[PDB]
Amino acid sequence: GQMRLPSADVYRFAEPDSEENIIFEEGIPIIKAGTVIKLIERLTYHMYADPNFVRTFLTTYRSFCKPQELLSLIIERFEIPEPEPTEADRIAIENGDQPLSAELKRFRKEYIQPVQLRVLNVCRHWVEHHFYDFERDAYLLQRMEEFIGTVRGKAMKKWVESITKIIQRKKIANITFQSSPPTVEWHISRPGHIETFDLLTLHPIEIARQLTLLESDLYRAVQPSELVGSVWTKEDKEINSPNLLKMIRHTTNLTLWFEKCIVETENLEERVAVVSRIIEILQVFQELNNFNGVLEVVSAMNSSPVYRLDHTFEQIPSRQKKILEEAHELSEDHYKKYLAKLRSINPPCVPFFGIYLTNILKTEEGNPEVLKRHGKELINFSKRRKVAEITGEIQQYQNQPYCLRVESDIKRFFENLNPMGNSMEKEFTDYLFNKSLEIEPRNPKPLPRFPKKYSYPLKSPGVRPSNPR
Amino acid sequence: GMTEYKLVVVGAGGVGKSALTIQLIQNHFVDEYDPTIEDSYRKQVVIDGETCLLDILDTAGQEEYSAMRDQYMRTGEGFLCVFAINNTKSFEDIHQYREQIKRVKDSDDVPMVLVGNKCDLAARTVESRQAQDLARSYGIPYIETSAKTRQGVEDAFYTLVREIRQH
Amino acid sequence: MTEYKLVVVGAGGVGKSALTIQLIQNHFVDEYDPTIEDSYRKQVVIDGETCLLDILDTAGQEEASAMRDQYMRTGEGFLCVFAINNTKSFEDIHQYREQIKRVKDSDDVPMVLVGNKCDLAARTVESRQAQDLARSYGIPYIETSAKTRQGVEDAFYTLVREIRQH
Ligand SMILES: Cc1ccc2c(C[C@H](N)C(=O)NC3CCN(Cc4c[nH]c5ccc(Cl)cc45)CC3)c[nH]c2c1
Ligand SMILES: Nc1nc2c(ncn2[C@@H]2O[C@H](COP(=O)(O)OP(=O)(O)NP(=O)(O)O)[C@@H](O)[C@H]2O)c(=O)[nH]1
Ligand SMILES: [Mg+2]
Ligand code: NA
Repeated sequence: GQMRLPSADVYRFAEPDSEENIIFEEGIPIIKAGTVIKLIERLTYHMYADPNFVRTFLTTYRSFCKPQELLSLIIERFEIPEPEPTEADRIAIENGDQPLSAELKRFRKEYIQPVQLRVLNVCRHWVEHHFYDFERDAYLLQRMEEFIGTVRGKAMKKWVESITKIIQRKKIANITFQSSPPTVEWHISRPGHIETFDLLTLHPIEIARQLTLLESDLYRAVQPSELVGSVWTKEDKEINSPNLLKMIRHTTNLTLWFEKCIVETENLEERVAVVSRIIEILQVFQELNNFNGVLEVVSAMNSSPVYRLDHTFEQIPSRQKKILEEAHELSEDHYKKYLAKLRSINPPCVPFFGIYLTNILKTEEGNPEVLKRHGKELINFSKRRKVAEITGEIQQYQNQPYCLRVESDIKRFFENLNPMGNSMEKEFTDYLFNKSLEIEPRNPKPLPRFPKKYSYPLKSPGVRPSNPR
Repeated sequence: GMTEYKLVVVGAGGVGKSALTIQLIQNHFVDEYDPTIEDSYRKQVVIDGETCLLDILDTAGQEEYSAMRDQYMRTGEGFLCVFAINNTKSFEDIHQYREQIKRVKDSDDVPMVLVGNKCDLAARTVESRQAQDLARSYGIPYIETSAKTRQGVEDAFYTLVREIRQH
Repeated sequence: MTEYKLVVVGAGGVGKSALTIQLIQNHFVDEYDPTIEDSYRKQVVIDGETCLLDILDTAGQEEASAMRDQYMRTGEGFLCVFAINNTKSFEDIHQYREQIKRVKDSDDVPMVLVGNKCDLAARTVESRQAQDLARSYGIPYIETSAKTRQGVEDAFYTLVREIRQH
């Protein structure tokens, strides 16, 4: 038979499942909705582990339970009463013999120890992967240290001592590869000559590599705390989503820099060389699976100032037209081909973050926080699972590092790029459009000629890498 | 066969803009949504007795990717310019969205509707007369919508399709 | 994209977590933090086919020994890990092999025998002895180092191939 449980009057987590407290989706069960007590019971269930559920819950729970209350509830879950001696035990004791305690031993082995260990696993994941709760609430951290540091008894001892050390390490807080990275490539600008660095003087291969390292680092720094609750759209977004916003602002700045490089090159022949060079950078982005970089270029080519430069794009070689067209087609039909390509490539990659943001926001806005059933309000957990499926996908692509060497000077050049200067956005984008009208006027105005601005060779070194001994 | 209309929703972030398309496309009578599902943004409708397909682009949440707006806007034949009736700044942003649409489409006469969205019970700060006057100065319709009751949602999209049809 | 459920099992301290984190993050963990249960995902192209690995990293400490049926039911394939400088961990392999066979009620479960910590000079389990055991199970034997990455991809991706052909 099943183990008997403590009375639900002394231990709240022994109440029977009913549709008034938990609803399952239609081989472990999947929870659609439940009370917080039932969610925590299943989070730490005696019959099975659910590591996905632990991540989902710890990522999303603040939309229905405060951190202080979560800690109180899992401490309550941990403190399980042991059953009293059975009739057979009583009779042994009355005869001066040692009882067999079969039911007590089974309940310890099959209920208490698994539930308690799974509570500790929640604590461990909470500290390791969601430590911001404790950074933001020092008293919460004190309570967790006190709880862990006072767990008695030898069955939990290895994990209690470990979690204590992990907490202390987190309070005061290296990559190996299957090969060597390729050699850094140089073109007109030579190492150390940062004053000459520019779109056409750096090697296009190395531009794409160093931007990919920068954009990968920016992608990898975004934590789920910046996403859940749609906080990057709200009034406190600079406080709650700083790494996400830094990543987006880099993308925007590079797109505008590409546009500015194009329209400030007034000579037609030189501007063709600029656009051709940016398409070569796009080709290397594609080879590196840097989809953020691919779309940075595509967005620049489709901007109002650049898109209308028919005389420029007429001279672009047919093969480069095809590269740009294929990249543009990634975004068509609501990113259909992009989504398929991302799911087929071999990482490392840099995803485009914008699709994730729209899907998290619409999932939050389009589903209710609670489901009403039999007069009760149940937490709508399916909605939180959908959000955590998106944050889980994001995290999966954050794991794999690029095997490329940093060039500190080129990295600094792109970190300090500031195409808008001190200008506001409208003033700057109006400037770019007015430059576009100057260099290729609207028909029927004649096309003017403009003097060259570059004193160095415009011929590209190409984007196939070289390898000396 | 039937005509497909490519509609684009534009407007300030953080003030409930996404509720418009969600409430339209939704199972009208079950409050649920998975935006990741292939064609959670396509809907076959009958407008003035003529069946058509709406393809709605709503990039809500991507507002900080400001240099992508041109690319997204160029996909559209008609535009819903959305502000929140309790956020004056989102209303003041409308002029620049409209100017940007005209530039991207290279036309002074782009089908569009002005939508005032009631996203919560916070106090209204943009009166309907202010928004009607702005819409009239542009020569476009004005529709008010509720983000909670679905009121006005069909009217906003169907009015835009009629603007496209009568362009 | 085909999804594969991999489970890493073996005695405490043999390097199951270090092997998994080296595969996932290209990083070697120096600390010994005993696992309760952890799970990881990895998209990777193997033999020209993209798939999604779900990797369950399990508890080796004996205090968790009564909680294994639940993860053995879900796993498709198992990395059975011992450390080549720990003879007791090698003797513990057969207990994991037998439990997996019982729970899945099958003599034909995809498995790979993994001898970890092969970067260390002071070996106590000879390759021949582990290879003999692997042959008796009908499975390959791969020596690994979570520290240097030697053998790590080979071990996990060999297990994927055995699930794929199962
Ligand atoms: C890559 C390409 C493809 C086709 C062409 C053509 C022929 C084509 N039937 C055409 O008349 N395209 C008109 C609009 C597009 N514009 C080029 C362009 C500017 N920014 C972009 C962003 C993304 C894409 Cl995909 C294209 C562009 C040229 C004029 C001439 N040049 C081409 C270059
Ligand atoms: N030299 C060397 N040390 C290793 C290797 N793999 C793991 N270790 C070390 O061995 C210790 C235990 O590693 P760990 O991965 O935690 O083992 P585990 O099998 O996951 N333990 P548990 O079953 O308790 O979760 C750590 O100190 C780790 O750095 C290896 O290949 N070489
Ligand atoms: Mg471990
Ligand atoms: Na206001």
